[PDB]
Amino acid sequence: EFFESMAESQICKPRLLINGPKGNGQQYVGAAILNYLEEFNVQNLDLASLVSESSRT
Amino acid sequence: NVNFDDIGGLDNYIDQLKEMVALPLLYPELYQNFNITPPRGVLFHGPPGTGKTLMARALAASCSSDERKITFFMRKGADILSKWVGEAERQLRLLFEEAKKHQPSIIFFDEIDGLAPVRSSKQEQIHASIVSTLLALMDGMDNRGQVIVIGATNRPDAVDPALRRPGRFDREFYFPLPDVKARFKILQIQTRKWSSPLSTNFIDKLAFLTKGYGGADLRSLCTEAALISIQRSFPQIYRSNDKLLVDPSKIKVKVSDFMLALKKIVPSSARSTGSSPQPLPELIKPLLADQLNNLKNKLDYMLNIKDTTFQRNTSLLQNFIDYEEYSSFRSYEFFESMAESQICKPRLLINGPKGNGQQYVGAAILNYLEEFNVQNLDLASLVSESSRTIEAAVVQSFMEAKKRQPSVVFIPNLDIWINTIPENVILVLSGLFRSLQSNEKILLLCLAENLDISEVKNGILSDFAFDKNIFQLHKPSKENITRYFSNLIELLKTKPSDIPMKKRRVKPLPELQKVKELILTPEQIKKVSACLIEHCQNFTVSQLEDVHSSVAKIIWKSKSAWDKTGTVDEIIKFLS
Amino acid sequence: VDMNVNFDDIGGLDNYIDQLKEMVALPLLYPELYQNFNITPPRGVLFHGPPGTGKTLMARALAASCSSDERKITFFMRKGADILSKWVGEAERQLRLLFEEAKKHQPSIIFFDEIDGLAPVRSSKQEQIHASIVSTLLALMDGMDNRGQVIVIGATNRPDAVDPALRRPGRFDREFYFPLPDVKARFKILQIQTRKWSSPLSTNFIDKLAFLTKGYGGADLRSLCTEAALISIQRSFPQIYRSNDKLLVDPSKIKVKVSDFMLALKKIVPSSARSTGSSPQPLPELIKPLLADQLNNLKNKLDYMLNIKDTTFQRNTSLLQNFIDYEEYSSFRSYEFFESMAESQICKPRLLINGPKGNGQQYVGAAILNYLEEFNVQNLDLASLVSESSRTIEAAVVQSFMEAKKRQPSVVFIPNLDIWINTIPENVILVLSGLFRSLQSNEKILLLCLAENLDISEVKNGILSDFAFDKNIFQLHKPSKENITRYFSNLIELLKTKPSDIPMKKRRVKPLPELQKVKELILTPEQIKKVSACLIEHCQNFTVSQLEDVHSSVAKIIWKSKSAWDKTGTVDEIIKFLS
Amino acid sequence: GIEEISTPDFIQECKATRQRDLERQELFLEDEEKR
Ligand SMILES: Nc1ncnc2c1ncn2[C@@H]1O[C@H](COP(=O)(O)OP(=O)(O)O)[C@@H](O)[C@H]1O
Ligand SMILES: Nc1ncnc2c1ncn2[C@@H]1O[C@H](COP(=O)(O)OP(=O)(O)O)[C@@H](O)[C@H]1O
Repeated sequence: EFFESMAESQICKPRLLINGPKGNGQQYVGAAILNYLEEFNVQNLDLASLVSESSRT
Repeated sequence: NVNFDDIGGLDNYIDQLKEMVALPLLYPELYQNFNITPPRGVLFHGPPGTGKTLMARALAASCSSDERKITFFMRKGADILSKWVGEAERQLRLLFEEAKKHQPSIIFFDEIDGLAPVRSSKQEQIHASIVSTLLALMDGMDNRGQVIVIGATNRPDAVDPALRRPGRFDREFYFPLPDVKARFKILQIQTRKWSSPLSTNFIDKLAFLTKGYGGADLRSLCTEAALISIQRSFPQIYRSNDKLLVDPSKIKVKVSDFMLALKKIVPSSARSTGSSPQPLPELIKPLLADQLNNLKNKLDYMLNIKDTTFQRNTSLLQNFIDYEEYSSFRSYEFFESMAESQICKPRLLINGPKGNGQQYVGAAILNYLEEFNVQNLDLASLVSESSRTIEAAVVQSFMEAKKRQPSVVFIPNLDIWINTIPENVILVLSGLFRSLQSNEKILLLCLAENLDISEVKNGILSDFAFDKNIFQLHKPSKENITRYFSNLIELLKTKPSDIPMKKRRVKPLPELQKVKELILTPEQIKKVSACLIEHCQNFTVSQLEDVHSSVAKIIWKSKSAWDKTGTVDEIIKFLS
Repeated sequence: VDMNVNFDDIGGLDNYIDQLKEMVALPLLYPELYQNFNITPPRGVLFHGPPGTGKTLMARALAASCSSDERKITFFMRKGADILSKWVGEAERQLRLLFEEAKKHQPSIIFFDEIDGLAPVRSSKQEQIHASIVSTLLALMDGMDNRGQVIVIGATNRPDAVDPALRRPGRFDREFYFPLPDVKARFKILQIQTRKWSSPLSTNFIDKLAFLTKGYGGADLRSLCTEAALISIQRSFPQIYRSNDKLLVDPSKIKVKVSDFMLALKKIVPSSARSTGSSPQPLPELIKPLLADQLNNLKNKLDYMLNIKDTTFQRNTSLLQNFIDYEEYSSFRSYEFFESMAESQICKPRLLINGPKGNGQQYVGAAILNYLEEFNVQNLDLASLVSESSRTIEAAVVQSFMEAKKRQPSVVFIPNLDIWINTIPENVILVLSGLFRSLQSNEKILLLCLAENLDISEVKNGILSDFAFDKNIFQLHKPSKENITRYFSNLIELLKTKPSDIPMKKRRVKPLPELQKVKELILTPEQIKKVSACLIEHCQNFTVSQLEDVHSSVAKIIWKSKSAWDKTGTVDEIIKFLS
Repeated sequence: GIEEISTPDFIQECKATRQRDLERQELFLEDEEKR
């Protein structure tokens, strides 16, 4: 109960914002990161995935 | 089969379901004497995996299946409706004639919200016909026979309100996610047919660890822990392609297998949105216990949780077993008029700065109020279902809070909820709370981050009576930060012989038969604690957890070192 | 499901029993009177009302009560659209065979329970599978050939879901509204359900139960009596709930007491509480000192507004008993003139109750709706408008007003008018005002609006000016000194009680028998006067909500020390709280 | 035609008497072997 709680305390609020000038290779950086985190479960929240299904808002 | 001793908790419902299945058949002269009929139809409702189908199967195959056999028909609501235009009504009629000819019978409609939903959408007219034939078929007040209709659902407002009336489903039973005693009973039921049964202190710690679990999740936990014990005690039977390496039972499911099953099994209360009701975690507890208890004291004052000596609601059959009875008229209605006169208007607004652990305080308060009917008016709880409007969902949640009378209308993140929820349904909720009587036990619990009081006395929440009932979560004190930063020190002072690392075995796995002191002065510990408290000056819980995580990474990175001077120097270098 | 239930089993529907005898039994006995005028008897009634009112009971009692002679009446019964299958064929063919077998056994009653699923309204899509059933039903009910003595009864919750071609003479010429029963009919239902019992209840206890069960239907009263009997079985013989073998009990000394009904009233939620509007109920016994001085005035105002206590015309509870007990006595100048001058007393019934914020309006509205017992309450509050997610606001307001236009003694009820005129859209108030000005004067649709701190400038030259709230504004003033004195006198009567009077339950000294299987209270009267003076002086110019706050805060202190005999500490804590 | 004769109410009645007549033919074969 001590070591599992100090091992799970190493993630606090995992956030990241990559911000550069217009056209500075963001569409490649995002794909390379999502390939690097291939063990995760990626939930895309872009516009092409939300407005695709017409039943759900 | 399943009998009543396979059900953990739910003893009130076991005693209340025996007066409409068992006792009508067993004692037919004590029900004919009063010219009464058993209620004949129950709506089970609750989270998935709580024991509704188990209760129906126990009620079928437990109440005297010896000469007066009770048959059991299990149907799903999505099974009855088909792709045609007349199949569902005829199939319902066939099921009810088949249950009428086998006269003591129990029909069980699992997930009846699919068969008979609420009338707010869905044209092409067939669901009105299915609902009408269902309403006309389960007439329990014209002696159709001895059919008992049991309908299971997640929340009872997803069922058509015409079915929640006398004659149809009379009684509604809430099947909750089990508390610590019921989880103890469930884990004792699941670990009773084992060969090496667990102790009492084992099942107590398993019941304390399994927060937010149901019955099915505890069953999968026990099954997966047993599978890990077979996978660990005799691991040679997997990779070896040979024949039976037969092995006796020296297997014992210890702590290190349940601790892996706990992280391999996800609960069904980790799928519902909002704050899952659970106590404060063991890390943040010294930051938030002292302000939680005051809230509990406030909730013990305005709700009468401790001095509920007139409302001790258990199975009242047990009250008639263990107590006895007692002008004689006045002592009922006068003291029941002054006993319900203690609840006046239960309101509470927990309001602190941003990131001050409100998502933990809400879950801890909802864990304190387990015997209440929590109705969550969270954003993701209303905008998820597309079958209802925000208006109708808020009104139906309030009405389910009004029917089941000890209830909590819980609005997490009120500062967002007054911006992304329109003013129409806020004024609707205001008018619904204003039409309540004062002696009604509907607590309005709202938790807000950095809300202005001008919205509380002059704004849109001015007609909710949050005038004296505002509790202020403040940032934790220095004596609380000093105790919160006292597991990093006890991780700085553990020598690497106690850190449970992995070391390879020098000898291979056998096969069966073929039939120092760590260098850390107390001045360094004192200087680490002093700089770690001096950095966290007037901080919130989120910033304290950020500092705790960023120091724990530095400590756990150098976890095999025996001289902690570099780790202490890196800790002071980060906090500067 | 066609038992021996007759007409003495139904209570409070004595007017429709006469008409059902008029159209089922009396043509069989007397065919010479019906053939004297060349009239066919009316055949086919649509029963409609709230659920749990007695429609199926009336159908079964009509089938069994008129067949007590040797003139048998077969009772064909159909559940609501159980007759249609996955193919196109049997839905019309089974109705054909049903009407043919009803033609064969000539005195017959076909009972369509839940006919709103069998004959629905013609929608935009999915036309075929119900219109092909409505067509054969309409052509079989009032076809060219004589149907015979087949009395068609339908039953529904709402009649608008049935097709309008069915609601027509020859098929459904009579439409019977079964109302949620009043206090005399609830008395009679409670007397009927507790009739077979071995130890019967008293008359005044059934009267007090009839007053306590406001909002209950007939099915709710049956469920109440059933749960009272079950709690009596649990109280007398608990040990049958623990054994799995049939123990030997005796069906005596199991008499139902008052304490079983008082728990059954808590276990039973009626169909009034399942609705989303304001449930009509009397003033609770705590706040009845605070409000019943100024509720009674409202009653007097309503007695001058709706002519409740002046009922000489339109007293039609039962026309046949009216023809039995009373006696008849130019033609226009003795009937039509006096009917016009009796109907011309209701001019435009409106009432706006307007008090300060928290002055007990949620109690006054429910008490007025309890007083208007013979009226049809249509709640135009926000929750009932937005609860049906398929409807719009405008359609719900128009539907509620059109439901109030029929069953003409009706009340359109808008609680929280200050919220209503701020959160309903502005065109809906104009729709409702146009519906109210397109009424005749002599129509008894009362507009009852309750508001909290509403400005008179909004009803003078605002958005409520087109409702004629001119003289009909009643002001709920704050409660005076004597009402607060009586309220806190009941609180003091709680304080000066003994711990032997406070009901604590028991711990039984002996277990239940197994069954054969087959000090002095020290409280000076000066301290009572000090506590009463402090409660009076603290609650100066308070509303009902602040008075209930002080009452709850002092009742908690009193129920803290409910066992202590030295009541000086609780008096000191009470005086310390009000400072 | 037999798609019209085979209707699910008669089908469930015929499965009831089908298990009855399965049991009947079993008892009758053992009866004609024992007698
Ligand atoms: N209260 C309980 N006590 C003991 N076992 C339970 C309980 N609730 C669930 N279970 C376990 O979960 C299973 C029942 O799941 P199910 O009845 O389908 O849940 P639901 O009806 O909520 O979908 C059973 O196999 C049983 O072992
Ligand atoms: N007016 C009444 N008088 C006497 N009993 C009634 C009355 N209304 C209802 N009941 C009781 O309620 C039970 C159920 O009524 P029900 O037929 O379900 O009405 P509905 O079909 O309108 O819901 C009946 O068995 C009857 O005993």
